[PDB]
Amino acid sequence: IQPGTGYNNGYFYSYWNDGHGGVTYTNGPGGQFSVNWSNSGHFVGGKGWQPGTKNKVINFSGSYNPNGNSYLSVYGWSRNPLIEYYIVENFGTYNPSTGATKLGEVTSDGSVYDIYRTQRVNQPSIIGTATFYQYWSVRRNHRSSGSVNTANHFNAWAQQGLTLGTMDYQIVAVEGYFSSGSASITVS
Ligand SMILES: O[C@@H]1[C@@H](O)[C@H](O[C@@H]2CO[C@@H](O[C@@H]3CO[C@@H](O)[C@H](O)[C@H]3O)[C@H](O)[C@H]2O)OC[C@H]1O
Repeated sequence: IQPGTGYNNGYFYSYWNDGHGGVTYTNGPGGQFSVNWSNSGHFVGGKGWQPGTKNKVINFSGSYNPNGNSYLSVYGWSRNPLIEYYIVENFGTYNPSTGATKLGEVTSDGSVYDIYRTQRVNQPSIIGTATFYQYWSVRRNHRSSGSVNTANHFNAWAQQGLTLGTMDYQIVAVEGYFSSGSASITVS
């Protein structure tokens, strides 16, 4: 399937890419999706909710085997203000917080997370080309299955001045940046 959003087997999904090639996104039954990629471009895909909420407890399980630059995250957006956010549970060779401004720490679901804010300028977004902040929680202890109590992150962020607008979609996402890998993830 081509990039798009919609509902599949009861779950919202979003699949986006930069058009390069080298990535196959597949919707499985229930909350399952797979991503297989090799010599990809930049892409983000996964399943979840539209809209997300600020208290959702998100469960994910399966396999995540990146070869290079990739993230596995609870991923979503707010509007008014436009914010792209991540709770990064695992990643490949590149830490997305590299060179980023650290805004605190939070402990949640069995690990410490480091909190960051970054800036995107004239980049793709859920409202088209836009300039926006990104908020990050990066898990210290990598894992490919677990539960994320999102409120712990949103609250810690807010305490540190990283506040959100109205919630748009909220998914468990596999993101890749010009790399290879595989993932098979079930969301609930
Ligand atoms: O049809 C439009 C969609 O194409 C559009 O999709 C979003 C475009 O921006 C994506 O965000 C990037 C994902 O990768 C990150 O590293 C970057 O920081 C982001 O720029 C987002 O994932 C897509 O959902 O949404 C609007 C539609 O009109």
